[PDB]
Amino acid sequence: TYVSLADLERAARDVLPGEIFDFLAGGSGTEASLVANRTALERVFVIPRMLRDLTDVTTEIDIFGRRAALPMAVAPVAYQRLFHPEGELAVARAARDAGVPYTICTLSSVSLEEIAAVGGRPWFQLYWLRDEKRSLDLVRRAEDAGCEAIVFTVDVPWMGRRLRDMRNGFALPEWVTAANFDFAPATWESVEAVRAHTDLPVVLKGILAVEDARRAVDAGAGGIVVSNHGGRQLDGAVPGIEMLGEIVAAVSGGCEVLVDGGIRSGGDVLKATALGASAVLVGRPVMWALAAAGQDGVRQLLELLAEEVRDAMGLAGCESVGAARRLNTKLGVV
Amino acid sequence: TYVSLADLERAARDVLPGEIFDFLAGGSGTEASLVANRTALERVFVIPRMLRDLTDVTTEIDIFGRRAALPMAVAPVAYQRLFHPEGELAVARAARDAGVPYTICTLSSVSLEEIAAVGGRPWFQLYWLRDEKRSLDLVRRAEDAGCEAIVFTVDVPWMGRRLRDMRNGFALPEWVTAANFDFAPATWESVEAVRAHTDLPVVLKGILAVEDARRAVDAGAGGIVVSNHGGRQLDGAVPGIEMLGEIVAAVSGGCEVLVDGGIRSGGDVLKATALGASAVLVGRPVMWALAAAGQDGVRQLLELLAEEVRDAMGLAGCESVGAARRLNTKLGVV
Amino acid sequence: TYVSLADLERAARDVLPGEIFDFLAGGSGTEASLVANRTALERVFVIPRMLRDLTDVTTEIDIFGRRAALPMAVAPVAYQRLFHPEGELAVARAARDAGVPYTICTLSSVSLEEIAAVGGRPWFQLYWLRDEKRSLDLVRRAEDAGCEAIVFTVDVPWMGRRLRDMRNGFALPEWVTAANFDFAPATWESVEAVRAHTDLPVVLKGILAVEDARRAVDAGAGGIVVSNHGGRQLDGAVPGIEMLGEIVAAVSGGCEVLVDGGIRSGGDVLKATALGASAVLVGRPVMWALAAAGQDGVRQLLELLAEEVRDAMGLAGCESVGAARRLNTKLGVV
Amino acid sequence: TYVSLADLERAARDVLPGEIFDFLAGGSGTEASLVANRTALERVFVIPRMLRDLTDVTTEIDIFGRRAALPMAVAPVAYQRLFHPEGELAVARAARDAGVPYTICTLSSVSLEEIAAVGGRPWFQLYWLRDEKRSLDLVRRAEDAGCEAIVFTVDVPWMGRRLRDMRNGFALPEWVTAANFDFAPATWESVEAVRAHTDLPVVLKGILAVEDARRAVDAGAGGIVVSNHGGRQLDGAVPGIEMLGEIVAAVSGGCEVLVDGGIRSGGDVLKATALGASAVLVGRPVMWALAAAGQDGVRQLLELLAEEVRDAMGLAGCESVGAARRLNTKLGVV
Ligand SMILES: Cc1cc2nc3c(=O)[nH]c(=O)nc-3n(C[C@H](O)[C@H](O)[C@H](O)COP(=O)(O)O)c2cc1C
Ligand SMILES: Cc1cc2nc3c(=O)[nH]c(=O)nc-3n(C[C@H](O)[C@H](O)[C@H](O)COP(=O)(O)O)c2cc1C
Ligand SMILES: Cc1cc2nc3c(=O)[nH]c(=O)nc-3n(C[C@H](O)[C@H](O)[C@H](O)COP(=O)(O)O)c2cc1C
Ligand SMILES: Cc1cc2nc3c(=O)[nH]c(=O)nc-3n(C[C@H](O)[C@H](O)[C@H](O)COP(=O)(O)O)c2cc1C
Ligand SMILES: C[C@H](C(=O)O)c1ccccc1
Ligand SMILES: C[C@H](C(=O)O)c1ccccc1
Ligand SMILES: C[C@H](C(=O)O)c1ccccc1
Ligand SMILES: C[C@H](C(=O)O)c1ccccc1
Ligand SMILES: [Mg+2]
Ligand SMILES: [Mg+2]
Ligand SMILES: [Mg+2]
Ligand SMILES: [Mg+2]
Repeated sequence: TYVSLADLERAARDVLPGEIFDFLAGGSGTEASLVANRTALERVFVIPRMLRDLTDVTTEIDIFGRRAALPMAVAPVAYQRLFHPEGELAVARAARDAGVPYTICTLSSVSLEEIAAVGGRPWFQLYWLRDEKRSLDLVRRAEDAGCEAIVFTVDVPWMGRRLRDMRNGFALPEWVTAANFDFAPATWESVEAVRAHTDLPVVLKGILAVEDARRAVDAGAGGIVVSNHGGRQLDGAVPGIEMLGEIVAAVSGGCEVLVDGGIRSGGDVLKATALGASAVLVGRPVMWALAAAGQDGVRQLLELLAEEVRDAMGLAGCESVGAARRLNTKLGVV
Repeated sequence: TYVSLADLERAARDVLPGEIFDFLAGGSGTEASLVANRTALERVFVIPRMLRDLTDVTTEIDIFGRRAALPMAVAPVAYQRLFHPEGELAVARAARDAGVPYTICTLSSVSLEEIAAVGGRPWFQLYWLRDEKRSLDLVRRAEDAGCEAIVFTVDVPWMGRRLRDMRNGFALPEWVTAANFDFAPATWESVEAVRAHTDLPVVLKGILAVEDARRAVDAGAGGIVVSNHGGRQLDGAVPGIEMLGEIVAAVSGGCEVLVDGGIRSGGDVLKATALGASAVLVGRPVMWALAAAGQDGVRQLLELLAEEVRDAMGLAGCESVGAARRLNTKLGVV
Repeated sequence: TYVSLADLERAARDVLPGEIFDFLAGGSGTEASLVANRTALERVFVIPRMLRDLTDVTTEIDIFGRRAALPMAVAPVAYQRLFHPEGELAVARAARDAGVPYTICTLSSVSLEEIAAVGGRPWFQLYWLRDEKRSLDLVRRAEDAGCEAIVFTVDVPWMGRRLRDMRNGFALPEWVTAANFDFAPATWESVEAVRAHTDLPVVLKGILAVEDARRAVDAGAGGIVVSNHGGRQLDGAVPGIEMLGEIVAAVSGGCEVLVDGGIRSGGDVLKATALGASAVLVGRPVMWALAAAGQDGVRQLLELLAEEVRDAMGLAGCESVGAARRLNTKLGVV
Repeated sequence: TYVSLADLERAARDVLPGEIFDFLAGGSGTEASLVANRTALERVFVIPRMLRDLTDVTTEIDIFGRRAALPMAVAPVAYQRLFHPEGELAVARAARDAGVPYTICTLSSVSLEEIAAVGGRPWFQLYWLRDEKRSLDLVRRAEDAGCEAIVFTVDVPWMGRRLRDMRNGFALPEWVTAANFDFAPATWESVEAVRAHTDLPVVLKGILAVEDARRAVDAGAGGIVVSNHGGRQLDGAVPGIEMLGEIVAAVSGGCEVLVDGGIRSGGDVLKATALGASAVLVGRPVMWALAAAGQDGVRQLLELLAEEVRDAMGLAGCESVGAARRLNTKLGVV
């Protein structure tokens, strides 16, 4: 049994090789943005409401055309066989069973068709390739396999400088491969090429500037993920949670606005919701659970997060996620 | 002899079983709100006035129809026999002798009639039950026994997740029982049912949102306690002391506004008063004193707090608690 | 040789009995205000000016009718024989030689007439007595002995609770006495009685509220000291340096505005000046120097402070203390 | 190989005598301004832009009539033979090869003519001398030798009090000399004398007040360096990075605005650019690299900084330094 997400990190620390734990845990540069993701959530305080009807509290939301059990999805994390032999299949099975969308990576270590066959609500994360034709063929594969959204990651014109990995001389084990294969910087023209090629909602992941959020809506995006890529891309990039409220106001309901970076509890989900998020992504904790106990581990994590979200919502007087979005917050110190 | 409230915590640490000290000390989740109650008071600085007449300094107030010796009451704390064999009777006797109201708990480990028989100024704290009829019968019992106010706790639709207790596998000893017995979420309709059933002032404990404070006045409450339940309910709830000034302005004298969470000295009482509170509740320190030295311990604590309140008021140029409410404050760093 | 004021504290730590070092170093309550005096100065940053004429840099000021060599005076500190056998005479001699005013205490351990006979620029600090007649006789003694200002301390209706002393069971050694003798709370009426009884400037020490500073000017004060008494009176009182700018604006040249609390370098003097102070008082460091090396120690301290003030002023482009008062500041973090 | 600038500091720590490492590392007084230079950069977060064309990312700028490879120059640091036997020649060679301007010091330990003969883009830093005639002859020498700008340091009417050096009794080794020789405070009249005597751009280094920046433009300066001299002059002077935005707005393109103090990575260069700087100076890290590995060390440092600047710019969506100046920032906590 685990009673917090912190329980699982210690467990994953135990089991994983040091270099692999560092690949997972690390950020770019001095890890300023990595730390700031946590600092930013810790400074947010919720103003709960009392004495409201809680006879039918529900944590469900509708997003991109389908119901989800929680306002949460599993973030795209590449090469999950690094953490457990069943890799993406273990995580996708647990996500399916929990009613949580699972984001299949361009750099998955099991093919996207195999992961989609698990069922559930798969999304597909796109990295822009070489040339437009192969990029669009990846999108077409994902759509043909039943993925329900295209999560276009737009904050990686190239990879950030992860000093832990450089110092470790970390490289992919020979037994881990990019299973979708036998890359180039994305632009707004790339976004349009994707939008024109699919009927699925296109979700732009890695948006931080208010003007980019507006332009995303103008570009026909169905959603954005306000994100600094877990502090792994620009070191010194603002945390998404610090831009979220401004961005939600600027898009004024024109697309779904998700956030990620440092979500470590149901209370953190509540904070993100109160700042205006439609839903959150969760990355590293899902991999901790995967490393610690495979599919059963991820199941326990999602069960824990589900109870924490329900608990936080009720304690704050919210019978629905919509009500949680109307909560006010106060920024504190430390 | 003790010279601060911190003296008593160390003493209680000595004597109590670890699990019981943790039950008392702990908060929910990561204990962010528990810590923030203290941080919030430590950031408040008072601007004292000089050269005022202090020939008749008095710490007395009138509240809910009776005089109190200090602008303070003992907070409701369940199951006080956990901390000393005389439990609630020891605390209520010391409170009586000090001229301080004592809040009798729904979950008291000595029956409310026995505690009320001690005399003094007993209040009764209500948790909403099963059905309206038994809830109202608890209120009627309290009124029949001479309680002078009903403190309706409204921030517990269910109990927060106290991780210390879960990790300890903490459970009530067989020798501790809910002596008032041989629960359901409260709503505004529950508040109205109570108000219609008693002539006693109804005080809503656990209010943090400004709109809930206004609605409390509209609902006929005689008071509110601005409170995040000592950081034991929603982890990430704002401290009451951070909402107090706004709330006092919004109710504009329509009801008494009390505050609790982290009050650990007479200087802290002065800060709360200067921010607009009518009075404070004090929880954990009263239990420290109870654990350390029973009734005599609680007596010493209340004597110490009485001298600290008188000292702080005079040093700040206040001959009355009303004058202290007109003090200005400045928010500092750390 | 000493290169900072911190050098001297370590030296005084060496030589003094622990209880006496604690009497000197300590504050009231939790020492929040003691620490905040330092925090507040450390958050202030100066915006220096460049390329100004520094051919005749002078640190001199005129205050209360006489020239002083620095914008600084020795703060009133009672019972200086606690720290060195020559007590007040050693400090007053060093102050005289440095061209710095020395404040003789009501509770001096050498008689005020003996200390005044040293020469220099003595001020006299008044604590209000028993009855108006003896208070005024103390003032008359001081004036007859050649004191040039009456520093009326107004923040001590009674002494703050110094927990170090209580825990130490600290008491005056039999060999230390209040040499001016063989107390009651002051009011504005007391201030008027003093003002009517002397032609010397009356300076009110311990003012923190803006309205009290205004009333001081209205009352005929020649100056005020913006001060929380070194964190020894109300624990939680705002630092004087945090109120100084507001107070200087409110009195708009109607009286001299001095500040004290935590001044530990020439750079700190510059910060106080830039915030608008006429001059500062320095307390504990003078006693460190006295304890460490008697009169010669205090001489070295004042020489060090004089060089640091001159250095800071020049580096900031100020040829006079008046120019330093026109410097701008920026408040930082930590 | 080094992967950050912090790698090099540890290396320099190894090799240098303690007193020399302290001369390099230290600040004046309590080193408040030294620490604040770093704190100030760490509080700045960049808001990156996405999906922009990065097909021709360039870190080049034009400044003072010539192209530079990066928006950076080597800061003036006196007596570089203290750190390596080749001193200034090693650094100037590496700077030349990297396409970075090198600032030759008035107090260089190799003559300015020898360093200029290395080639590249030498600037010359002026300290005002004794009399106008010799000051101007130093300027004339620099111009005759091919220096392209005069960096007039204006924040040293005299040297700050470096307590590390005093405590170390640090003095120039006999084998290190001021090679340009066989000083007086500068004023605006000195600036005019220099401006009238050369056609080179005059750059005023050590400006912090907005009014001084304006006056610099009015005085005919071609640039300013917003700087508190690495925390080595007035202790308590605001960091340049805290004044930079205000200053850039006030001069409104009237001169180049550079900044220095604490630049330790390409991300830090990006922050300075986003706040409006034309370019930065880098001081201590260049000396770390010099101490650690001579010319090759400085080459590796500049290669590392060049890759970090390119990386940060691209991750932030900037194909040019001009685009980086249009980035927005958000100030955070810690
Ligand atoms: C090991 C690792 C691999 C990742 N791989 C991807 C990826 O392939 N595509 C992507 O868009 N984001 C990737 N991310 C970023 C996550 O989707 C997410 O933005 C970040 O992890 C969220 O922060 P959290 O881990 O603090 O919950 C990765 C993150 C980590 C730690
Ligand atoms: C052990 C414990 C038991 C408590 N039981 C109750 C309770 O039965 N009813 C209630 O309204 N509050 C209860 N509280 C909350 C207190 O009334 C109060 O809000 C909180 O303790 C005040 O903070 P303080 O302990 O920092 O002074 C309890 C608190 C503690 C620590
Ligand atoms: C040991 C001690 C004795 C003091 N005695 C007096 C006193 O008799 N009268 C008075 O007005 N202030 C007294 N003060 C307060 C000082 O005048 C001054 O306000 C405070 O020390 C200034 O702060 P600093 O010590 O940080 O420089 C005393 C302070 C100390 C530490
Ligand atoms: C050892 C040392 C010597 C310096 N010598 C000079 C100098 O001769 N002239 C000058 O204008 N600045 C001098 N400086 C200041 C630097 O030019 C620069 O303002 C500061 O070092 C920049 O901060 P950084 O070292 O944090 O990068 C010196 C700094 C150091 C550390
Ligand atoms: C996004 C993910 C990451 O590590 O942040 C990644 C790993 C390797 C290659 C591309 C992306
Ligand atoms: C409020 C109090 C508490 O522990 O906070 C409590 C304990 C047991 C059951 C209900 C409430
Ligand atoms: C003001 C000074 C003090 O200790 O702060 C004092 C000591 C004894 C009695 C009165 C005042
Ligand atoms: C500026 C530089 C310094 O150390 O900051 C310096 C050293 C010796 C003499 C003058 C200047
Ligand atoms: Mg997250
Ligand atoms: Mg309390
Ligand atoms: Mg002082
Ligand atoms: Mg720098």
